[PDB]
Amino acid sequence: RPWSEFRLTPAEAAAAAALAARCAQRYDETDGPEFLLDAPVIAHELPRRLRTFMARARLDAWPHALVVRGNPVDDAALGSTPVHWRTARTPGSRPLSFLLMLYAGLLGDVFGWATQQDGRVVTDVLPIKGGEHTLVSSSSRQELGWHTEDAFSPYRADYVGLLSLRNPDGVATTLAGVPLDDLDERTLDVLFQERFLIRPDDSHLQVNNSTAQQGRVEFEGIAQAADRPEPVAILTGHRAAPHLRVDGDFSAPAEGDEEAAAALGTLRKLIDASLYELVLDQGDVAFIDNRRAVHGRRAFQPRYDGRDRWLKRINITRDLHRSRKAWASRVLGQR
Amino acid sequence: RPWSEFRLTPAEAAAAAALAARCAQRYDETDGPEFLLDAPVIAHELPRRLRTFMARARLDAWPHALVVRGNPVDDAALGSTPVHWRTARTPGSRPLSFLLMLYAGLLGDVFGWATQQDGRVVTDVLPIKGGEHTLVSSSSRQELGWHTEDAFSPYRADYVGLLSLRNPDGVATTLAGVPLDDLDERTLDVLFQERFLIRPDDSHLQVNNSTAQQGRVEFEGIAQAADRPEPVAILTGHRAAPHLRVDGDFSAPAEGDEEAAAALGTLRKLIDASLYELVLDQGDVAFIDNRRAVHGRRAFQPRYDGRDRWLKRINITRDLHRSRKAWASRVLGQR
Ligand SMILES: NC(=[NH2+])NCCC[C@H](N)C(=O)O
Ligand SMILES: NC(=[NH2+])NCCC[C@H](N)C(=O)O
Ligand SMILES: [Fe+2]
Ligand SMILES: [Fe+2]
Repeated sequence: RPWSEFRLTPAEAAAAAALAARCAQRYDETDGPEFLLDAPVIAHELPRRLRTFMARARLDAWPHALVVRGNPVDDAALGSTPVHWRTARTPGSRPLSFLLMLYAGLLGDVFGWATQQDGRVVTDVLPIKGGEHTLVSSSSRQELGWHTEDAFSPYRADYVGLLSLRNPDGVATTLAGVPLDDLDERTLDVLFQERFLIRPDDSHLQVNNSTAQQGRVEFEGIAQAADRPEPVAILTGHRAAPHLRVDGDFSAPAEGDEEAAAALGTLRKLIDASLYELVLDQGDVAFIDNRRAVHGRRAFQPRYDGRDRWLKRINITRDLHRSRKAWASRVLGQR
Repeated sequence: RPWSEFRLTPAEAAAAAALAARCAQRYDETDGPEFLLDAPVIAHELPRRLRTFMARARLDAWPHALVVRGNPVDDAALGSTPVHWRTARTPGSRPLSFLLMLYAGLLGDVFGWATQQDGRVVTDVLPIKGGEHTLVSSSSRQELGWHTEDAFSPYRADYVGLLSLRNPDGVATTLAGVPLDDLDERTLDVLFQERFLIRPDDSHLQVNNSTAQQGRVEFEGIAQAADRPEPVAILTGHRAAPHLRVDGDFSAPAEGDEEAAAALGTLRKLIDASLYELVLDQGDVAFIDNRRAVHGRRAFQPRYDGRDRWLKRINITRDLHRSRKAWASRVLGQR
């Protein structure tokens, strides 16, 4: 498989769950300053075989994601799937939010965005009625097209963490790496040049945040990136193992640059044809390598009956200080 | 103080020492592939108050270094200071090398350079007879001028770790941060521009490595950086908290750029005047923030009697994959 996989034993999974439940008893909130600081050290108490997997697999050269299977979830304890992210911090989902945060702390520094879901660090992926055909993660009937998370931003996550609270119909997450087996050298050369434009996705729009949040100055920086994007490369790093920065629904060539456009159009077709599926069943956790892979989610028919697919999500950076200019409480944004 | 300081209790220090001694009993070498992979997880067993300090202090906005005082060292067990780094992996220093590696694993991914001390990850700082007036860390009578470690390279460490095995005369390490209180806006503007040159320091020269190592192809890349340096900036990141890349003895303006030269000359004088001292006594460990601070070492008169000042040293990155293009066994270099 193109990702690295780990399966908890039932005893390991129970121990991790018990640690998260203890955290939920001892801290008021996952995003509070106290748990943000303490979670990386508390995670040292997770099952050792899991800590070994996370410490080693992050350093491997090849995986598109790190996948951990087998966390127990009881639908009766979890409760119904919220109708909106605003009300999605339910008591039934609270221990599992702490659990995701603990796993994330083994990989890096967690953070959020002032412009996304009210600046929350642990965010929610669930279908919002009336928002089926949008470009944000609360879509359903329209596929979420492949993209680098927050491609517009130099401060985008290194890893995107996902914990599947429920997914009864097995809706697939989509992934693709760099199609290096099919990129000719000239096309590769062009993709490494600063000849492309990449704008903020719709999740950072004020209409996708609560009222009283539309006044955050960080939305100004989002407007600047959408109205005046600066040219950037799509590929960076080692030509034999490039890092990837692209959004299928927001990337464009520089104005009038037809050679850049040809390279991007070629890349689109290669990624479309190599896109593959990862199904996060209930209790599965994935950390997607946001430099090696683009990701999306298949179209699906929402239920709106209380048992819709529901993920918790978290952004992770290897170095919080890389985003110093955007520090707005572990919440990023710029004027 | 401009750095963040932690002092082990005697019991904490004994526990950390016992963990390192166990590591030395169970692994053949500090730089072996096995201990390189295992050390970050073994470090989870270090005293919890120290793990809390390392997890929190790395995320603070201000410190130039993280300093840990109080590791016991017995000069009789340690043995005499080696006459050269080649023979400096003595049994008496072996547990303390494991200890430095364990501490380092709390901060990031350790690595070495094919061109420096035979590609070792744990390296040695000690005075080499006849090499008193050099630009490398085995100098003595000539001050080691302030510099960003491996300023020439985009793959330079985020943190430089130092463990003082002995320092009987209290010779000071030197540090300085960005002199932001005195840089006018125009000078700051220029330092943020790609108008400077920075060449590899003498530690990467073949004459400062063993024979049979002069044939490594990685020395080719060092020659390229010294013969054909590309223009770079000295400051990057947030204008209110810039990251720093400069070498007092190897930085230069771009050819004929007199405004760049004025900015660099101004920066030199401000750093000279703000340089301060940190004395690593026997058993003290420091992790210098190589993005916030330049560092050096005061001139001193070497002894050459077996009790000279002696440090173990290690390079740390927050993200090993940033250097993928230079991956040569956790040892970096390029053709
Ligand atoms: N091509 C796209 N749809 N890009 C935007 C992706 C959606 C965004 N990451 C979200 O969480 O809502
Ligand atoms: N200005 C300088 N002396 N630069 C080079 C510093 C010495 C180098 N870091 C070493 O370990 O030997
Ligand atoms: Fe995404
Ligand atoms: Fe140094």
